[PDB]
Amino acid sequence: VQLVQSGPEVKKPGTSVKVSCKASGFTFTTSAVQWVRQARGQRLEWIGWIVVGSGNTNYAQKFQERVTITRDMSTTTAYMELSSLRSEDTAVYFCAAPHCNSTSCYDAFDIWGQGTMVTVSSASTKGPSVFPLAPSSGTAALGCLVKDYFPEPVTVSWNSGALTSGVHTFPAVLQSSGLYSLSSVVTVPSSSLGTQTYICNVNHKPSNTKVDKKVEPK
Amino acid sequence: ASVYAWNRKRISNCVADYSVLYNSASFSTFKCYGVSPTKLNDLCFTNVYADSFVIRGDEVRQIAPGQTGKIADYNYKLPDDFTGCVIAWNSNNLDSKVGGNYNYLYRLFRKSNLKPFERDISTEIYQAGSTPCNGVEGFNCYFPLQSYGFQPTNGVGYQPYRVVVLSFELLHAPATVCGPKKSTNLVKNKCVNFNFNGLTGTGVLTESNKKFLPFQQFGRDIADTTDAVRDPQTLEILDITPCSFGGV
Amino acid sequence: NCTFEYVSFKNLREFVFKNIDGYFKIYSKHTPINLVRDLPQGFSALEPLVDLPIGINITRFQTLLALHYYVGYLQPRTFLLKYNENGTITDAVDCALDPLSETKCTLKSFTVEKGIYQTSNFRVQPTESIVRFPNITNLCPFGEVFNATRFASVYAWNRKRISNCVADYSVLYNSASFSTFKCYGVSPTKLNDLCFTNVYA
Amino acid sequence: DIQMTQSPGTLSLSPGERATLSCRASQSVSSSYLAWYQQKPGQAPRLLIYGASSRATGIPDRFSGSGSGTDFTLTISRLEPEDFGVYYCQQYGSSPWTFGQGTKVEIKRTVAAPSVFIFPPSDEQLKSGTASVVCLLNNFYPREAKVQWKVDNALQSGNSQESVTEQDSKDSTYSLSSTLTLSKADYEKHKVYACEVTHQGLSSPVTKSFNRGE
Ligand SMILES: *[C@@H]1O[C@H](CO[C@@H]2O[C@@H](C)[C@@H](O)[C@@H](O)[C@@H]2O)[C@@H](O[C@@H]2O[C@H](CO)[C@@H](O)[C@H](O)[C@H]2NC(C)=O)[C@H](O)[C@H]1NC(C)=O
Ligand SMILES: *[C@@H]1O[C@H](CO)[C@@H](O[C@@H]2O[C@H](CO)[C@@H](O)[C@H](O)[C@H]2NC(C)=O)[C@H](O)[C@H]1NC(C)=O
Ligand SMILES: *[C@@H]1O[C@H](CO)[C@@H](O)[C@H](O)[C@H]1NC(C)=O
Ligand SMILES: *[C@@H]1O[C@H](CO)[C@@H](O)[C@H](O)[C@H]1NC(C)=O
Ligand SMILES: *[C@@H]1O[C@H](CO)[C@@H](O)[C@H](O)[C@H]1NC(C)=O
Repeated sequence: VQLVQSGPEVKKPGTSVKVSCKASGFTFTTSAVQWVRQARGQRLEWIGWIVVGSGNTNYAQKFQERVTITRDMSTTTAYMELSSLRSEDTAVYFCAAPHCNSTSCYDAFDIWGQGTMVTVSSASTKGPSVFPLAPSSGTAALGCLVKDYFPEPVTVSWNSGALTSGVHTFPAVLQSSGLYSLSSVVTVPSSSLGTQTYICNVNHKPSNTKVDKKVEPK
Repeated sequence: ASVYAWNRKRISNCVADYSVLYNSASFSTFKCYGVSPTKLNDLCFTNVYADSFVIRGDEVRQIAPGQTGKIADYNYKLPDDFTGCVIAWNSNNLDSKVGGNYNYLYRLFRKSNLKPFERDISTEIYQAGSTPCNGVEGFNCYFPLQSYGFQPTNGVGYQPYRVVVLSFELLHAPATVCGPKKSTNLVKNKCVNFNFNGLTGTGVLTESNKKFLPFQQFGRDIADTTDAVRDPQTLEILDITPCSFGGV
Repeated sequence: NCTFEYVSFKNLREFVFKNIDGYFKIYSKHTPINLVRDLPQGFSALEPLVDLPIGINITRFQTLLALHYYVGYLQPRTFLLKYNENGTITDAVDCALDPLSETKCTLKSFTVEKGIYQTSNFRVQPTESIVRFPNITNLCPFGEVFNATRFASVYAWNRKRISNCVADYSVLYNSASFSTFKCYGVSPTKLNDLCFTNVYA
Repeated sequence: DIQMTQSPGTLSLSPGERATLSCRASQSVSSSYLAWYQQKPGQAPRLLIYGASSRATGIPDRFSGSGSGTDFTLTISRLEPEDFGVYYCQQYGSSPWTFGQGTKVEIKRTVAAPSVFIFPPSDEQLKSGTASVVCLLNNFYPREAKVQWKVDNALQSGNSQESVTEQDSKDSTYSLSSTLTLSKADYEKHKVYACEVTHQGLSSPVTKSFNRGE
């Protein structure tokens, strides 16, 4: 009993996005599908629901103007069209449905989709600049600064995954320039600074950027 | 009428020529079961019931014995031993409206399948969950009927189609709805080739003392062959004795 | 919302009400009797009178009394009916009433001669069904096989192996997108029950 | 609309304790139309409780639910490490089916002071005409922490941004990263760059600085 959603979306402001949500396992024809959005680090925002059999829709006040929920029982898939996109719409969208057999349904939304991230701003695709945060001259701290990239996210690893202990990769912040900044740090003993090379591996899939930057103790 | 409220029109004391209907390209579908559509003006029909409703083209395949689907299961069920005809034609120019028609509905939910020739027009809110609906729609509480929304621009698979299902009870009781075939005089005590209400044979028709009941039309022998008939014009019982025979 | 309208102790009035394929069939027989205590014993055949094509789901009923009777239930029984020289039913045997009735039905007679007769076969019925399938509910690649972006030429026809996945050929048979759906050796309807070992597309 | 409020904002509890979460509705709602869901960061919501008092399929029996009308309670008898996430309550009786703001159940701990480290902007970034000074607060509890930037003893405001990680799964501490962003000109106009950290575990604000060049 599965619920699969669309892939990541990156659209310009003023456009439209159509998120898909396909059901499996249960009988789609007699269930209902709700849509919920969640901005990065925010709560859950109910958008609306639809009855699969009838197609009747109910939307929230804040989404009555730019969201339209539809369904297609032939391809057992429900869709959500979001017109006139803006930066406020950059969020992760989930679809939920009760699983049902040929005659009865579940009494809640127990099946959920994996989520579809939609990014939307005046920003352009750009690879990240990785700068080293050198440790000061018993334990020392060093790291990498993944600055000025778009869109989210980037992934950072240490020693190609070998170094994990003491690693803190912070969540990125959205600068007023429209680009993101992220810091990833690691604490190591002061003795190992001269006999252990530290290399951060920053990968940004939306820009196909792979930067391996070595941090040096000055 | 809507398919969930399919209309039934009995017929009586009339004669019809289904050859101008079989020869008509207007009817997109003309399929008969248990009786050939060609040989129809012979057998003087007995019972007749003309059901009528409207569906969409994709559902026309459901109007057949032993079929499943929204219409067959929840709207109109035909028995496996159905003996009759199914006629359907495209009614896009009449029953389709720009923007969608709201007059033709179909039952969308039902807890059990319909029995053959069952008609359900109840508008009770279908309870899909365990919580009982109290007449108000909501989660697991949906309206049972849905509109087709027929439009002239729809695909021919989604265009409206008017379906008429004629059901019969051929040669099993006195026949009322007959066909357009002229009768002849009846000759008694002579070998004749007889045809009584579509039942054919060869034999001598003689007088009898068998008191048939008002509802009984034919008699049968041990071998299940026809023994006697009631003359459809004069309510007398005549025995049918095969034209006297014997070995030579 | 009427769909049909029709207008036409000393007396025993028996009726039978049954629903066959949506047709409500009413049979009855009226006869003089002289008995108050209980139903008179005897045999009398009921002629048909009414057949209403109502199509109504009937599950309960009630009687109507005039203010200033016996109710039984029908079963799908087999009966042997004796037709006399006048075409009147004079007796009947309920083939499931008792072993003697079973014998009478077996030999199509009302008089069973002394002896031993083989009349039926006792078979223990089932009590529950057992449905077994390998527990592996995985989606098939039907989506990328039917809705693929580009197909191959007929001379270079492509073959896709399908395994380790449950599939529902009912959403394909119910699709008007397919201009042709014809199956050989297996009915297209009864497809969901079948369990297959090698599928090629 | 019906407003759903959840409490507490942060539930700091030790693994093995009994957790208790509250859900308040702005008006009386049917008990048969309230649900509880669990969502972990980067994951989809997972249904825990429905009908206010009906455990879902696969949910352990340590999760329980009670309440009626406007107030409802989610009780975890013994808190397990796999239960530390975000919890939501949703009413689905009257449209719109509004959600709560969420409740984070974190692993509690003893007060731990942050280890403070300062990082000057790299020469490679300085070649781009922009300087970024980073201040790291390592392994502290509780999450609440205050960072102030001082450039030649001048307190900065409106030119810095902060970021806090989720509570660590091993030592139950948080980490904070504050970035001061200046132009190359403004970076070269001053010499001493320092970040002052105020936290519950520190008896007094700790200041970490560096001299531009040295
Ligand atoms: C369809 O399911 C209902 C209810 O089953 C529940 O909900 C399902 C979605 C699934 O999660 C099941 O595990 C749940 O138990 C069935 O209705 C039940 O039928 C049994 C039969 O005796 C009865 O004892 C229960 O009380 C019924 N419960 C409810 C809520 O109605 C129904 O039988 C199923 N039908 C088919 C065709 O599978
Ligand atoms: C006619 O009505 C009866 C009474 O409701 C229906 O029988 C019920 O069917 C449901 C499932 O659809 C069962 O859960 C009930 O237990 C049944 N009740 C009884 C008393 O049998 C019957 O299904 C209806 N006929 C049709 C064709 O649906
Ligand atoms: C009669 O049927 C119509 C639909 O065909 C329905 O709208 C109406 O309410 C029905 N009348 C009653 C008394 O149920
Ligand atoms: C058949 O009807 C005739 C008519 O009078 C009657 O004499 C005869 O007895 C009847 N036969 C039987 C078996 O009742
Ligand atoms: C293919 O996808 C389209 C939409 O992208 C859908 O309309 C169509 O029905 C699909 N066909 C099949 C066979 O899945």
